[PDB]
Amino acid sequence: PTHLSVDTKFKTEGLCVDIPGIPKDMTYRRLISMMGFKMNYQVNGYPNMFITREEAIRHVRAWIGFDVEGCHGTNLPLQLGFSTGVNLVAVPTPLMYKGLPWNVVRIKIVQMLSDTLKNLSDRVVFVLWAHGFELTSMKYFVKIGPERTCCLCDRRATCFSTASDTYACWHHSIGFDYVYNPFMIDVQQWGFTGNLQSNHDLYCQVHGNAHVASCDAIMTRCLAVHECFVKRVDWTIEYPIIGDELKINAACRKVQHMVVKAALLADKFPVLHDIGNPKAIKCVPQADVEWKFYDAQPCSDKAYKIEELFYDKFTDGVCLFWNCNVDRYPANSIVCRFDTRVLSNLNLPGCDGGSLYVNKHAFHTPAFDKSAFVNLKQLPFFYYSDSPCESHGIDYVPLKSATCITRCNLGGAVCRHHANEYRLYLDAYNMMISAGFSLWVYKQFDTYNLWNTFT
Ligand SMILES: Cc1ccsc1C(=O)O
Ligand SMILES: Cc1ccsc1C(=O)O
Ligand SMILES: [Zn+2]
Ligand SMILES: [Zn+2]
Ligand SMILES: [Zn+2]
Repeated sequence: PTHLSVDTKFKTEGLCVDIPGIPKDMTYRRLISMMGFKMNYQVNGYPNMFITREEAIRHVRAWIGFDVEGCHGTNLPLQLGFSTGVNLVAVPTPLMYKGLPWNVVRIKIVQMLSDTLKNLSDRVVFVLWAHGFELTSMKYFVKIGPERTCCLCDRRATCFSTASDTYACWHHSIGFDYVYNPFMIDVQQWGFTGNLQSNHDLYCQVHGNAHVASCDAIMTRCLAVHECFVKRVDWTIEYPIIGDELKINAACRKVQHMVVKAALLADKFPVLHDIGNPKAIKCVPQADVEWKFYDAQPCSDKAYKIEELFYDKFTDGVCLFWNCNVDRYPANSIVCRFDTRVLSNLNLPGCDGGSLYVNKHAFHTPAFDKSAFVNLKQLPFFYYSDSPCESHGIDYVPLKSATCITRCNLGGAVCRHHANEYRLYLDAYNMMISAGFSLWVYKQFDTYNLWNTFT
């Protein structure tokens, strides 16, 4: 129960149009052999090219939808489509490229996967909705063997060069022509009734079938993301650090304490309705306010209807919606909403305009909808501190800022402690906003109300 067994049966019904006469009884072992690969009982870390649905989830940062549409079978040319939007045409002699022989097409393939995956994964997983031509064309750009390391580093090998006879990871594969030891998963194996467009369109309106190979590769990875993260949710799976994860989360916790602390001092609300995560703590532990919690897990499909969340006196005080994505927020709210459109290593394309935000855990977030914040306004940057002006020791330059709400800045000149803490909070703030998060507050929020908290 560790890897997908080669002796597992492979349903070949979806392959019998490109491959007429294919035996109904087939195993992964006979399929791989039929594809043109000799897996000579190698106990060297590569037991099967194909992988389980569970292993594919653990390696979602590696998912690349792959589809091959035979333009005219080694007699006819092939359109090679990928979920990166790329379409390469191979000749046997929405970026649509002209016909070229396999020996140049394979070099282009290694460049695209290396540039796409170098910052997200140690491997590639080809997400397939197999009809025959994609598995048979793999021998033209893929080499398999024992697990290896890069010739320039310690990472596992993902590419191979016939010119130099050496192996490399995604970072050092410049000039490499083969894809070494890739992984793959056929979505049609998961038990679907109907074609890719019928099944995909049941959940996604954002990807259209333009009848190009890349459009199918995109609908495939989309349907695979839906089945594993939108409808099935497993927040037990941990994901490795691949970027600023630790700083982004520490920033979110610092921002949350600051934003909520200031809203309670500015408008002195008597009750705070904490709507969201059931494992949440008071972000402002010393706060005078009556803190009441309401459990709601992160919605991965559609955004929560604010009516189905409330139907008890939510109009009294303020409502804290920290990463709790509702359809239209009440006027009396403090909100942090992840913006799914953000470009980052943590954010992977999602289903129906949503995104798969992978930071320790995979959170498929619904599409960012600007109309959710009609009764709110964008919360502006501000740094508030009521702590004493005590240094306790980096080199200084006098800080001048209107948004340093401190006793020292009220007094006229900001102390070194609040200047250091202001720039540290500005860095945590900018870190969080760039990671894709967006802050919104009730229209009455005015930081001018915080100057009177030191009197
Ligand atoms: C406010 C309240 C009280 C009992 S269930 C509920 C809800 O919001 O679902
Ligand atoms: C392991 C891991 C990955 C992202 S956050 C994190 C942690 O230790 O908090
Ligand atoms: Zn390397
Ligand atoms: Zn889609
Ligand atoms: Zn000060």
